[PDB]
Amino acid sequence: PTLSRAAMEKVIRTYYDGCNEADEAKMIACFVPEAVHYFPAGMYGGAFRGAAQIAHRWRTAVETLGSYWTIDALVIDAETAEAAIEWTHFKTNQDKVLRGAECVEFDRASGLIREIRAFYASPQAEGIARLELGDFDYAGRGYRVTSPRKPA
Amino acid sequence: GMTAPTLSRAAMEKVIRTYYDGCNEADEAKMIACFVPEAVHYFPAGMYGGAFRGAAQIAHRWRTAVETLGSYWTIDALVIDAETAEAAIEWTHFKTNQDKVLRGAECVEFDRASGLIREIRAFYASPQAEGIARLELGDFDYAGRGYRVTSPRKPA
Ligand SMILES: [Cl-]
Ligand SMILES: [Cl-]
Ligand SMILES: [Cl-]
Ligand SMILES: [Cl-]
Repeated sequence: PTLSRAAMEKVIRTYYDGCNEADEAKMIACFVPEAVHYFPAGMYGGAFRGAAQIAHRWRTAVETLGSYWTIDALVIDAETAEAAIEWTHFKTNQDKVLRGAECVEFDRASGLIREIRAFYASPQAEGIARLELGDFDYAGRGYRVTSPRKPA
Repeated sequence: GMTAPTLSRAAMEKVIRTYYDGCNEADEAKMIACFVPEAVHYFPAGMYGGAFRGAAQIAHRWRTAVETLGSYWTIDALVIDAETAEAAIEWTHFKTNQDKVLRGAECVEFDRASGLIREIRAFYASPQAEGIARLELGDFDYAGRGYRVTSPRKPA
C-alpha cells in the first residue's frame, strides 16, 4: 500500500518528540511491535529488539544523560517507503554531543517504522577490520560482504 | 521571484550512480561532472584531515584511494526525496588491499539549478570515539547553517 511523504514525516517527528519527552507509549506507537534499531558494532551491546525495548532505552538515556535529539535533515522517499534522518544527540548532562544519520524503513501496511540503522560522525576505529552495524545480517539481507575488486 | 526546480527521482539517481561508477573507475573527469565545481564532501571530524573542498579535490582523493587502497564502493540503499532535492545513501567502502570494510551512510544535497551534487555529509558505522566531547563533521559550519550547537535543554 501507498504511504505519503507527509505521513512518514509525521511518524518520524512524533517519534523524536516521544524521545525528547521520554514518553514510552508515544514512541512505541510509531513502530511495528517487532521493530529493530541497529547501531555501529561495539555500541549498546547490540541491536534494540522490539518497540518496547527501543522506547525504554531512550527513556533511560534522557534520565541518565539528559539526552535531547534534534532532526537536522530529513530525506523521505515516498516511492520506496524509506527515509533518512541527520540527527544530533545532545548528552546534556555530560556536556557531550554526538551527531549522526540513520536509515529508516517503514512497514507499508501499518504506516509505522519497522527498522532503523544508525551511523555516527565518529572516525573509523583503529585496528578494526570490519566497521559495520552490530547484529545486522548483512549476508542474509543481500549486502556484499567481500570486496568485488580483485585484491592487488 | 523564482521557482526552485524539481529534479526527478530518476535524474538524481542517475547522477549518484554515475558518481559511484566514477569512484570505482578512478575516473576523475566522470566524478567531477557529477558535482557543481564548488561542492564540498564532509566526513566525521578526524578523517582525511577535514573536508574535501571542490569537485576536483573529491575526485582526486577518491582516485588516490582506489590506487593505494584498492577502494571499491557499493550503494546498499538509496533514499531519494524529490520534494527537497536531497538523497541519502547507505554504502560500503571496501578497502580491498587492506582487507578492511567500512560501512556508512551519507546525506546528499543537489543543486536544483544544475541537477548536480552540491554537498555530501558522510557518517560511519564506527563506534563513538572515547573522550571526544563533540563527535560531528569536520569543517562543517553548524552554527552558520542553522544547526543546533548546544543542547536545547540548556537555557539559550
Ligand atoms: Cl559478497
Ligand atoms: Cl520523479
Ligand atoms: Cl544552539
Ligand atoms: Cl551542550
